[PDB]
Amino acid sequence: KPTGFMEIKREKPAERDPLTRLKDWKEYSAPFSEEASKRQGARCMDCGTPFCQIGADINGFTSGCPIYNLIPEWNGLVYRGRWKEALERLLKTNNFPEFTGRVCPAPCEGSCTLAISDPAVSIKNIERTIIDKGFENGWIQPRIPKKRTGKKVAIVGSGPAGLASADQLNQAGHSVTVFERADRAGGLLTYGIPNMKLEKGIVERRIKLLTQEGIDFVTNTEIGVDITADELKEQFDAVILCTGAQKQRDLLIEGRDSKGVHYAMDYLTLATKSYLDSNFKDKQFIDAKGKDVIVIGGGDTGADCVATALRQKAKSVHQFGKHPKLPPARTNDNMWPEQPHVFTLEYA
Amino acid sequence: CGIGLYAHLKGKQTHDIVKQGLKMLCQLDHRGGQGSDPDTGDGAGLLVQIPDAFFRKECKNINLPEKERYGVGMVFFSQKEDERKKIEKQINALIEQEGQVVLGWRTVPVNVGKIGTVAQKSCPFVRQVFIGASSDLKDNLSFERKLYVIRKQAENWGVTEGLDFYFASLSSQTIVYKGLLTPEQVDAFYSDLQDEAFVSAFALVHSRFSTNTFPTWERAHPNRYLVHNGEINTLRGNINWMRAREQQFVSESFGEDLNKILPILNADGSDSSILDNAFEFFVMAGRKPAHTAMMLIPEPWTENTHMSKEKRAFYEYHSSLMEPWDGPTAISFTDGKQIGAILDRNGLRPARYYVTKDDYIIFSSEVGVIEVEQENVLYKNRLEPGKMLLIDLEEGRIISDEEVKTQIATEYPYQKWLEEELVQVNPDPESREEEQFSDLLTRQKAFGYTYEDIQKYLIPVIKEGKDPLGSMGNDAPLAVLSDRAQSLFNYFKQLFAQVTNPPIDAIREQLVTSTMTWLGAEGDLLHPSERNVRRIKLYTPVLSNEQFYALKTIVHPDLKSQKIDVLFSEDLERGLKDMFTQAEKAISQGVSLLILSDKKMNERLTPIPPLLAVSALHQHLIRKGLRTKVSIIVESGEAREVHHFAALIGYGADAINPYLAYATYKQEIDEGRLDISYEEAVSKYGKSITEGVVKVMSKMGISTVQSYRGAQIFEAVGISRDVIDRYFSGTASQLGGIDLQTIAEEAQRRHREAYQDDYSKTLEPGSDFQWRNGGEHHAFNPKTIHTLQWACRRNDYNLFKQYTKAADEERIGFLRNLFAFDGNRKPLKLEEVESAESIVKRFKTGAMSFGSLSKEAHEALAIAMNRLGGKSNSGEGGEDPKRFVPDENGDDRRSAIKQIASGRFGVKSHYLVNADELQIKMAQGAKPGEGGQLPGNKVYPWVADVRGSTPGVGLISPPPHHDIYSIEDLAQLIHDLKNANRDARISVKLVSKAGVGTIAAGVAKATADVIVISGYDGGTGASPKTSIKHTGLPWELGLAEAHQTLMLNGLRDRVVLETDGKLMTGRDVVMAALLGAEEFGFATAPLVVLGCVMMRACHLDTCPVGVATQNPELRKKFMGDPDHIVNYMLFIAEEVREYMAALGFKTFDEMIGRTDVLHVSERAKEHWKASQLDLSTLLYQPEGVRTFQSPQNHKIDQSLDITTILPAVQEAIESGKEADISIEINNTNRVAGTITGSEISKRYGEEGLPEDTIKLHFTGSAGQSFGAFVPKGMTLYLDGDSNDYVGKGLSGGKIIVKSSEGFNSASDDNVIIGNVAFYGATSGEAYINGRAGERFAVRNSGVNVVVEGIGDHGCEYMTGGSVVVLGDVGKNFAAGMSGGIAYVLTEDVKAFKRKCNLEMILFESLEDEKEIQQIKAMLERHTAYTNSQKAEDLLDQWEDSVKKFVKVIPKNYKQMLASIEEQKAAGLSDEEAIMFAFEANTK
Ligand SMILES: Cc1cc2nc3c(=O)[nH]c(=O)nc-3n(C[C@H](O)[C@H](O)[C@H](O)COP(=O)(O)OP(=O)(O)OC[C@H]3O[C@@H](n4cnc5c(N)ncnc54)[C@H](O)[C@@H]3O)c2cc1C
Ligand SMILES: Cc1cc2nc3c(=O)[nH]c(=O)nc-3n(C[C@H](O)[C@H](O)[C@H](O)COP(=O)(O)O)c2cc1C
Ligand code: SF4
Ligand code: SF4
Ligand code: F3S
Repeated sequence: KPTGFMEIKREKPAERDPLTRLKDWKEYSAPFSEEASKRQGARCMDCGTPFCQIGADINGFTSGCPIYNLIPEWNGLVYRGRWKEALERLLKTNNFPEFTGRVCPAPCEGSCTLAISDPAVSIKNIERTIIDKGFENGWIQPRIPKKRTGKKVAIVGSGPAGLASADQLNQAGHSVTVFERADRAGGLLTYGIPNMKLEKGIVERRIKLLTQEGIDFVTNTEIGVDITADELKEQFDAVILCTGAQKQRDLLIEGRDSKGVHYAMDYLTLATKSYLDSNFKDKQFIDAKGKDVIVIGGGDTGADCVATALRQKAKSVHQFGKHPKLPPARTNDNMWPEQPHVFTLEYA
Repeated sequence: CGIGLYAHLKGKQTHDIVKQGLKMLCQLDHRGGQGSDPDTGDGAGLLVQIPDAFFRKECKNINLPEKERYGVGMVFFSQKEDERKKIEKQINALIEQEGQVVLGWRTVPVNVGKIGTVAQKSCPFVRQVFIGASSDLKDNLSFERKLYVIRKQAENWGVTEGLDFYFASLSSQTIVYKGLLTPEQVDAFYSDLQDEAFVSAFALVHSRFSTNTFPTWERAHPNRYLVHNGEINTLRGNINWMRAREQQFVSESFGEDLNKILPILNADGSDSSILDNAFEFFVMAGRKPAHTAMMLIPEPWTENTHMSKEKRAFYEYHSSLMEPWDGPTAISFTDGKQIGAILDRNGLRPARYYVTKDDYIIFSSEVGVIEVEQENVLYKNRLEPGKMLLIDLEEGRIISDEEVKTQIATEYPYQKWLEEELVQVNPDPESREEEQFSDLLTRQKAFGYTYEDIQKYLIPVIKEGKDPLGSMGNDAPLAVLSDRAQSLFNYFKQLFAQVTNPPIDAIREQLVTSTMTWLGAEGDLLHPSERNVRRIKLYTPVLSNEQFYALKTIVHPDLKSQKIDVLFSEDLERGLKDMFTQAEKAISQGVSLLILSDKKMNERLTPIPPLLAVSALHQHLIRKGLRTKVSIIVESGEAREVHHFAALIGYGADAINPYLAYATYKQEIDEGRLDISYEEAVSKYGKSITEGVVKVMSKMGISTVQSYRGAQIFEAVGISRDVIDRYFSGTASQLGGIDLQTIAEEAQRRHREAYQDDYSKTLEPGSDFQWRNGGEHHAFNPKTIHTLQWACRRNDYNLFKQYTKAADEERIGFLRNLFAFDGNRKPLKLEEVESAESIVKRFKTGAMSFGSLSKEAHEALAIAMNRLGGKSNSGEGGEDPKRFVPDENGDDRRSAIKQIASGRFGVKSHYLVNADELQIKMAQGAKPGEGGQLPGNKVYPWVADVRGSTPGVGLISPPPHHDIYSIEDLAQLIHDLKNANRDARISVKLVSKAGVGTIAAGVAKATADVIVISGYDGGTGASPKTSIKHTGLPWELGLAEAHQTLMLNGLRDRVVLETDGKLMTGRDVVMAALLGAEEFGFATAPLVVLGCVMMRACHLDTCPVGVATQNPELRKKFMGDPDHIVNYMLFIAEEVREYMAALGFKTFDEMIGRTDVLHVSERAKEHWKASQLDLSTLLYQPEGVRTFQSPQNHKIDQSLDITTILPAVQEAIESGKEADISIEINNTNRVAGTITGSEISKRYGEEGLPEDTIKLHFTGSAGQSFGAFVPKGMTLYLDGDSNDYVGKGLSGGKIIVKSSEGFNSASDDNVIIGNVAFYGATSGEAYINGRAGERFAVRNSGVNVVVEGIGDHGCEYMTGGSVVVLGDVGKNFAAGMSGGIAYVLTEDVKAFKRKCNLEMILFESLEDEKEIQQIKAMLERHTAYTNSQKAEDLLDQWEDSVKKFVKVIPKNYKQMLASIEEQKAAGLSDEEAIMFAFEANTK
């Protein structure tokens, strides 16, 4: 008869002070300690029909884990102190838990039974702690599939979908190839997602593990004029299309022509590329330390742009959004199963 | 209904004995139920001695020789004459061939005009034949054997030729006159009985109940040798074992006649007939009647320390050659010169007898059976369990049971034989080898293991020593409907004892149970000596690896073993046939153990389903007469659950070895988890599995694994009848289903995926008792739950429509989902159909105990139902009296329906009268055959006060209704409830299973207003997971069977049909109505509306939404409202209205019973295994009425209370004045006071009336349920004796029973009260002047009694009050005692302690002055009201009486009372002191 959700309160792991966090482009969060992780995992009730696992769109918003993570199972394993088993069960579903442990907004946390009248359990933080402990203990090594049947799939795009597909086919026994336009593979993770939220060292380590597995990534290829679909099909059985979605809509209004307006995607890509190459010293990006920054259109991209400007020490930074501010508590027409739409006050 | 016998000890023969016997039958007729008409004889019979004088007088042509050298037959023939003379000629030819002479034939006069229409139509031609013994037969036993052989040959010839003739009796000492006749009709039909020449030393009599309205003359008894009252629950196993042993039987007495008498038992006969056939065969084989009775129904020797060494040795020896015939049985057998009477092991039937000074014995179920002179009565005794009442006419004396048992036991050296011939299997200690495979994951996947399975069934078993609990019973589809491959185990569902036999509590009655198992070859049963016990014996069928290895390596030539690999590749039939051939070869070689192994299996070879293999081998060996020569050991990986072990045992397995489960435990231990060692883990697993199997047996009431093994207590769901007949003969499969090819395909598929599985090194999560994405479908999935909650909170309709669509379509969850409407009719408009306001009146909220739920949820459900006009059900936890008054705002928290369960916790006169419907919970879907247990930590003060118990003290709800041991007892309870509330509807809640239609017909005969059918998918607050999943059947089959059977028997119009179990949509309601349900129950869905999210943690008292918990902190989170329930019910009603409009039905009665509107959908045909089901059984509409019209006229009128008591007591009750009256009472007056008590309670309530206000004296013998539900202010006196159920549900008042003034014998030695007394009593006091029977004060909760001796199982489940016993006490005293205090006066304290149960009680001495004074005052009142010599003597010797008294008190009760008293002394108020003590004792 566990009573953790009654006799334990939700907590957060070590977090750097926001004032000093703008001086360095590193992680803005840390994993839970062993005792804290055990206490937080004790909160989970081993949910009957866990709503933290449905992974489906409800009222136009996703609820639960779309990858059907065994959240109660590794919660109980963490509470009992079994880390290898928790990591194994987690990897049974998620092949890149390191990214999700610090990137995912955790709709599972919102769509959980304990979310009613009480805070939910830190599923994302527990996942991050599990994967970090596994990496530090060196339990993650290439599987080296002994069975390899001559077959080619030639995935296109190095985004997380591409990496997951490549891993699955390689484990099946198919020698695949991943084509990427940019120098560094990882899709959105390498460039779009800020280094602050996800340092690229872990991404590069993941690509190194995949290469050791035998994915054989190839970069600097637009697979357009460079490589044609006809020869692609001729030399490959399947080709897949993990092209993602980078097209950005604009505003067809007057005044959007004066020099000084650039895409958020381009700005973030240039900033991260310069930071990776020469620590933003090559001056091959946009800097507004002494220039005002107006970012219009909220969301993850807006938050990342604001954080980048703050670290660049812009004199003034402002965020614009048409939709009204979220309330501090769930409304009548927004109960627990739906994704919460309350004030968050996230990073940046 | 019942049995009786009137006899003379010395053998004097008269006609007054026969007349008295018919008088007893007439008196007992009131017990039986009422069928279509009263004039039709339900069934009766009379057995007497051979009337030589009458035959000589009435023949005048046949030369009858002296007494014992000629025999008399008795034959029922068809009205046709050609076959009649054909059978007569054949019988004469057989007699001449055997050498006996045919004296002649006679035709028995019959008065057909005195009989009912149906019995008139079915009346046969009654002709007797007289046989004269040849001179060679010196002794009468040889002549009786010759007649038996002749009768068996004639019966065999008749069945071969297809002729329908019956041999009612053929003996030289006994004659039977029986048929579909009432007691009054028997003498009229048989004009011979009127003649005074009829003289017999004894007359046995029986009257039946006939659950169904289509009995037969042959099925009526007395049978050839004995009368049996009750039921047999091991009939299939007994039949199979007997037909296996008959082939190997070899007797010198019969010689070559064994081939003629090979069938022994009749396949189409009833349980009583089969038992009689076995009894007579064993008697002729060379066994005395008493010996045969003891061997067939042995006393419980295992776990019973009250049995002597000789008796224990005898019963242990005979357990190796004859399994018990378990069940509630009262048996009375006779052989002309000897008469015997016995009861079952547990003594579940009543039997009282009188012995007079004129050497006359009157034995019967009831006591007020005939008028007797008290000055002539010598002894008033009862048939105690384990005691045989034996009379020898020639010797002219009653032979003591002690003498009989001692002689029979000492006739052979059974103890020496057991000590010598036993074989030991002591294993080597250094041969230890913890087995591991290195393909453990692959084998686990092949056999279906899951991470959920392990972590939630195997680890908890080790941790807790019991099968893990659960909640919210199965919502997943059946195996036949699930797309995923399923094990063959999931296709078989455990059965249970609902009516005609009760379940038992194995834990509390462990002295009755036995897990002993015999391995080896049985010896010569007819002539046993030594070799019969030269076998192995085990205390537990579950075998550890070391035990299995030792058995395999015994090597002993007499005890040989052979291993058969039950594996197949393509042809399952071929594999089974090779297994059969290997078994036969081993048997020929001399092997006595067959070890079916699933090991050495690979991707090419998949293991045969062990259940199928075991059943097929068992049936084959039984057919070939070789099963008794061997035993079956199973070594399978698909054996990790109590259900698996129980199924294997019940279908034939003698022992099982879960090597894969042991390996899983070893792996868990090695990887750090499960710190407990491998050996202790294995031992704990074995013990827990055996306990679970024992519970499964107790569900059906079988107390012995030996009987359960032969018995098949499982019913298949989705197995073809062809496969069933081939391998599971005797099992029920209503819809047939999949075939052997499909079974093999499923097994091969699972094996292939498991063995390939080249992606993951982990076990997939389970979905049996939880919902996982991509797992098995669950009806209450998150989508459905949230959609329903949102719809109910909005009061919105399209959301509800989406929820209904998701629940109904997109998956196949239930059988009803396989049906589709015709769609070719005349649709009407929604305005032409009945309103939702009228529709909702047929709905109910379902029973949910207050303790299981919270106060807020219970009151919300009650308020919603009352507002909507429906009915709410209060569970077995009682009700708060304050809820009977509507609140000022108009909300009513009263529950219209009040539930009556085995606990009888809150049952009271006020509780019963303040209701419109009284339900009797015979079983529920999740835990049908089980009871319950509420720990003290869960017994909060606000629950204890409601239930009338002490806070912090555990509560136990026994599985069975101790009143209801049979259908007659159910009828008696219904009568008592109707007396308590004449203005209420009596309902009986049963669970769907095979034969439930016949049980419903019997219930309708028992006069139940409403019959409720519950599916196995019903919810519960706490129950074992195995019981939740593998017990019960869907409500569709049961509802269809009940509807069809009631319509066929012409009882449908008399009863209202209700159904419940996963009724979530208007489509489900419509399907139930078409199947024939007028009312519908909804329990789980209202909870989901209130906020339940199917967490399945109700049993943990940790509901996050404050629905199924008593914690105030969690209750504060409750957000449910009655408005949401109202909206849900209205939406359901709107759905029903729309469906009715679409189908062109104007009214619910019009649509009910119209199965022609339904047809099999294309989805079912597309399904690869649901397309093999035969649903025509449900799609059938017999001609008749399809709606309740007749109000089920009860017998409230003509009752003693209405005729005499009320007309002279209403004015006194109204005025509040004293009133004393006196009546003469007979056994036909059953209740005698409940109506007056109900009137008092209605007028006043709990306060009742001032003490000793109404006084009712009764003279004579009282009927069943005397002084039931008598509230305060009423004082009943009884000069005479009473039957069972005295003081049932007493709510106050006084009951005094004193022996008749004319009876001068010792009251403390003479019996005066029936078996069950003060069951469920809450308050009051009583004074009994004599011994009582079994189960005295079973569930007392405050009643203080003084009794001069009691029987076994005394003070079983008491929770309060006091009991004073001025005499001896039976065994298993205080078995389940959680509260109250018992004071017993005895001389042998050691013997008393040995008799008592030591589990949860303490022994003390009377040291407190207050307690001593209270006991003295109680004895003073007893002696004042009784004139008891024992009480007077004790009062005179009070100083020594206190010293010799013994006190019994539960430990927790004593501690809680002491803590409360200490707090009161410290100066704390009652509520706060109780709360603090409860917290301290349950921290
Ligand atoms: C906390 C959080 C923050 C987020 N922030 C952002 C954000 O700032 N911006 C954003 O866009 N999303 C953001 N996302 C969303 C997330 O990054 C994307 O939804 C997801 O990573 C894209 O998946 P993908 O597999 O398509 O990856 P992709 O990276 O889209 O995969 C395709 C990759 O291949 C490249 N490519 C394109 N055409 C070709 C071609 N012909 N041949 C080869 N390669 C080609 C693409 O440029 C891209 O790098 C965020 C999500 C979270 C949870
Ligand atoms: C929490 C809970 C407690 C229950 N308690 C009882 C009970 O005490 N007695 C009983 O006869 N049925 C009990 N039931 C069963 C229901 O009253 C009803 O008979 C039926 O099983 C409900 O089926 P459903 O859950 O599919 O709607 C209980 C059900 C639930 C969910
Ligand atoms: S916290 Fe989430 S995963 Fe844990 S029990 Fe609650 S809903 Fe399930
Ligand atoms: S935080 Fe982790 S568990 Fe939760 S939804 Fe995201 S990936 Fe799944
Ligand atoms: S399943 Fe039981 S524990 Fe609560 S959420 Fe539902 S009532």
